[PDB]
Amino acid sequence: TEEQIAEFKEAFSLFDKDGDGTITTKELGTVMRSLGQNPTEAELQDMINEVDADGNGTIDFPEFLTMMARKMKDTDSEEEIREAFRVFDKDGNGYISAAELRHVMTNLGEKLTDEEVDEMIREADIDGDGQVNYEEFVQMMTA
Amino acid sequence: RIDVLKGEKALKASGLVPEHADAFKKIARELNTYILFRPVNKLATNLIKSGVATKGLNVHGKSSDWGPVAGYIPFDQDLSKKHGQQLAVEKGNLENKKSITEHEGEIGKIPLKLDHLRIEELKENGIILKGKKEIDNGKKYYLLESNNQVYEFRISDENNEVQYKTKEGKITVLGEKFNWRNIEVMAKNVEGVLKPLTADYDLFALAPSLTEIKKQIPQKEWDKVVNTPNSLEKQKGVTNLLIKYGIERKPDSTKGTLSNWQKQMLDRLNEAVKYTGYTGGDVVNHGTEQDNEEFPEKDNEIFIINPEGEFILTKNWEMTGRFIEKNITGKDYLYYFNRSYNKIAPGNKAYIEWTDPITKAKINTIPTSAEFIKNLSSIRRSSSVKKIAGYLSDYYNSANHIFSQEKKRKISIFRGIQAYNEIENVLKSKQIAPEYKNYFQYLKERITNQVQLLLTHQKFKLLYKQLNFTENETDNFEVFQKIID
Ligand SMILES: Nc1ccccc1C(=O)O[C@H]1C[C@H](n2cnc3c(N)ncnc32)O[C@@H]1COP(=O)(O)OP(=O)(O)OP(=O)(O)O
Ligand SMILES: [Ca+2]
Ligand SMILES: [Ca+2]
Ligand SMILES: [Yb+3]
Repeated sequence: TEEQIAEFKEAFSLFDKDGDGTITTKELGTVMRSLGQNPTEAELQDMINEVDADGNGTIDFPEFLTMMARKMKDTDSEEEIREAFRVFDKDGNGYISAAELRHVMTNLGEKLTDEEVDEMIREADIDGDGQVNYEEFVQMMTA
Repeated sequence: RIDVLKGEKALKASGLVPEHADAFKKIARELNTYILFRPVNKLATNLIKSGVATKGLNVHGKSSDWGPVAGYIPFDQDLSKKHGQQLAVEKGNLENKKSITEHEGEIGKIPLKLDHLRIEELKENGIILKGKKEIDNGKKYYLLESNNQVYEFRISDENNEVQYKTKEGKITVLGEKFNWRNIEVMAKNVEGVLKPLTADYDLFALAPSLTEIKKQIPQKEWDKVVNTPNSLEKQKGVTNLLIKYGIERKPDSTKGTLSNWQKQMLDRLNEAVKYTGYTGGDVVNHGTEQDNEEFPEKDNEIFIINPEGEFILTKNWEMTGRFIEKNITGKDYLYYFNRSYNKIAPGNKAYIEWTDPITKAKINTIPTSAEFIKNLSSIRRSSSVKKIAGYLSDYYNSANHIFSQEKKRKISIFRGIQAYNEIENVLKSKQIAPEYKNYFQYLKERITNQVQLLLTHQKFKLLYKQLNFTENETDNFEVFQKIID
């Protein structure tokens, strides 16, 4: 959107000791991950190895603002996910708890031992509160 | 205990043809899924029943609820229920003016005819009474009176067409005045002929039982994930199935934005009434309100048929929401509320509030990285350390699931004070924009409650006095370790 396109441009100027929005691929990942991504050293290659045949190895806004202008498609599910989270949060405390995750599961068909479940909360828990908040429930479903 | 209506008194207040609301009990039970309907022009009911074609989504003119044309959809929207208000009665016609041209052939307009029977139906509801006779150039007209001041109507004896004109003295909302002219109603094409349109059954929300959704997922794609060694790639694949098969909806050609179980659940409904006899075709033409994000309507009374065939009727939003909290969203059903509810809808600029749990907590959780940046985005609508954006990208480090809770709490609580620090000195430098200065006074607070929370979960500023801002490495970390014990 206008705002989206107004964001990729925002953070882009957070780290560029060049000034003219002319960054490097050495820091391109530092830009995509800080803004919500986790690409591999390979994904940086093939992509940048098509539009940037300049040989300079530098990047600007118009360039970057078009690359994400593709990936940012099937990923936009953000919504569905957020609505999904709210489905689990049966109590509406803002966090998904074992007891809750149990229901969502048993009622879906897959029964789980009070053990296996408490495992899913822990492998999904990133801050130890023993519960998953949207922020978390997001990573667990994105990265 | 919440003061809602039930059974008969509820159905009556709804608008749905009785036979139909009954036919719906079935499907509500058969699929254990709550059916929630939006109001329905009461003057439309008897029309629906007699078999009038309800209006699809390609027609947006409002139905009238007064005068002789009550129940139908007047072409001159000033005869609609929005009578009297301009920007509305105006944005109305334009809509009609479009349905007639951009759908040439599919939708048209025709003269209103009140047959001998309907007239009575109206004399009963006390909407219009057949008055004295009148002759105009060899034509017998019977006047039709209403308690309305601007317009005056009458009906012909030959073909039963109704006409209206402005009353000597008054002026249309749009500022007009005219003399005797046919009242035109929005019609639809059926077998080459034009048939009038009445209200349609607008669905507020559809919420089925979580199990009912399972049936949707193919017992093949399910197992594939149900049987995954690891646990993580499992939850993801699990949830993602709930998404893909129950939560997600896409735009359809004429049903607006809906999902698939909805398309079926929808279709079953229209069929269900065709069985009782409604010959006018469908009677539910578009997806549920919660998917209407451009022109959201906030109705006081909502009609609810529960999976037990019972009848309810929320007395008002606050309550409509209370009922959805205690019987649907907190009882293991599939439910999602419109995405524009606590935002300004773009279409009509509406601002419909709704209780969103994810936000309630917002205050007690520290911000991710995007939220930070994207907040520096929508923050620069009024109007250099990328460390705070990193420390924030560190806190939610997926590569955290190998450590133990005890561990997690530590590095995080630390990663918090680490981010809460690189923020303190940014403020200790230039008050940049008065409003940015606030955002941070805010984060600093969210950072607190979160950090503090992790500590009380296990063992604030107190500890912020003893620590190294000064050099930089793991050395700073080392001092920390001990402190927590
Ligand atoms: N276009 C303009 C003029 C006036 C008001 C709004 C708009 C109008 O375009 O916006 C419309 C679109 C929207 N809507 C309802 N279910 C939908 C579904 N899930 N998907 C998409 N949209 C849905 O609702 C608005 C009108 O809905 P409708 O169902 O055509 O008539 P309704 O509200 O029942 O009028 P009545 O029967 O009372 O005379
Ligand atoms: Ca919860
Ligand atoms: Ca957690
Ligand atoms: Yb409709």
